Amino acid sequence: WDEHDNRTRLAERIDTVNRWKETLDKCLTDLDAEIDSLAQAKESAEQNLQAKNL
Amino acid sequence: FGAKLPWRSDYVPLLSLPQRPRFTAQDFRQRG
Repeated sequence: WDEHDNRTRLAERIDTVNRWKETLDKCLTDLDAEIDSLAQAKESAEQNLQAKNL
Repeated sequence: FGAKLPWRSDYVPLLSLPQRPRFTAQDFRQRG
């Protein structure tokens, strides 16, 4: 009896941990997207700056 | 094929592409 109880507890623990894992996965990919976007914005502002000369 | 994939192991180091499906929170419409 007690053996099987401990087994089920280990199961639920692994479950919650992987829940955290997936959530953080999506967050990090979204951060990747945002960093790309800000890169493009930086360049665009920079070209306008350079066109401010003539 | 098109069949059940577990969208779980999903950290490609740099997928800054028209890819990385499901949730992205990218922008929908862009400059023009």
